[PDB]
Amino acid sequence: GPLGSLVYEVRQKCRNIEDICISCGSLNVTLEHPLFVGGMCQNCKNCFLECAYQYDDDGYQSYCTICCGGREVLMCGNNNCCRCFCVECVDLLVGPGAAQAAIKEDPWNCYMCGHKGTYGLLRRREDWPSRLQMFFA
Amino acid sequence: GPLGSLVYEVRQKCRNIEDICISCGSLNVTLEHPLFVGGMCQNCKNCFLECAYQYDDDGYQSYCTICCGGREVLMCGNNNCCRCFCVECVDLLVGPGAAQAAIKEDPWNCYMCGHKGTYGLLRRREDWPSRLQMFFA
Amino acid sequence: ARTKQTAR
Ligand SMILES: [Zn+2]
Ligand SMILES: [Zn+2]
Ligand SMILES: [Zn+2]
Ligand SMILES: [Zn+2]
Ligand SMILES: [Zn+2]
Ligand SMILES: [Zn+2]
Repeated sequence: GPLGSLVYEVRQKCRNIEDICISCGSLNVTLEHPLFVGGMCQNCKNCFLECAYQYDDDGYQSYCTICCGGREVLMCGNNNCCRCFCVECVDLLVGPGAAQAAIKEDPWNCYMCGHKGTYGLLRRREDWPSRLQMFFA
Repeated sequence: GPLGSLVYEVRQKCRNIEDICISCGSLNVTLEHPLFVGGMCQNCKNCFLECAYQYDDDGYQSYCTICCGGREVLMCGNNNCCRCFCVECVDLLVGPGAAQAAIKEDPWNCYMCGHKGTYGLLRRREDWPSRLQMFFA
Repeated sequence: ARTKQTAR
């Protein structure tokens, strides 16, 4: 849909990922996504605010970090994080099949936890902890 | 996502069913479920469009009509229908025990075929057929 | 209603 279309243009270098919202694909970018390079709309900021650090009874976060939803999810294997990333976002934003490869490794350090910081189009902001404190106004 | 506790809130009348994705529990509702009253996220739409009318070797739809997934499902006995509803969606959206009530019901017309149109929180859209064809293009 | 398990 909307997101999937714009992400293709980013791949074709016809769009800057900063100009799209990476949670819903709206072109109505209000702000810079706090964790990853890319835009965000105000609707997704609200979701992100409501969704943050909610937990399920298994001990991981209820919602995917990127889309505030998620069907199948990857779960981060360290106690300071416990973030989830769904299969669709991983396939969309790292690239097709990256999710399948990630399920094939123990333990799984997530995109906020890995030391690399760049995984396909998924780009961790170097100053994310600070942007994150500001984000929670 | 955490559908169970969201539906709990819908039932308490302190959240609107149309503001959650009834397919996965996502809060990032950008559209409407084409069959039932309730929201839908883009991930779930991409899955529906993908597993659209896939069939198992028993002659029935592979996936649940509501969530496009499911482990154990109920099957409709209405010829031109062949739809499936998983016990998890039924117990959550219709209500605890409704699945076993429906399994005991012999035969069984599914919520897409019934005359009634409303079954607990599961409400069929009057204009589902228009919405459905529109969903697929 | 008859039941089945799916192919997860
Ligand atoms: Zn957005
Ligand atoms: Zn996601
Ligand atoms: Zn992590
Ligand atoms: Zn959904
Ligand atoms: Zn279901
Ligand atoms: Zn039916």
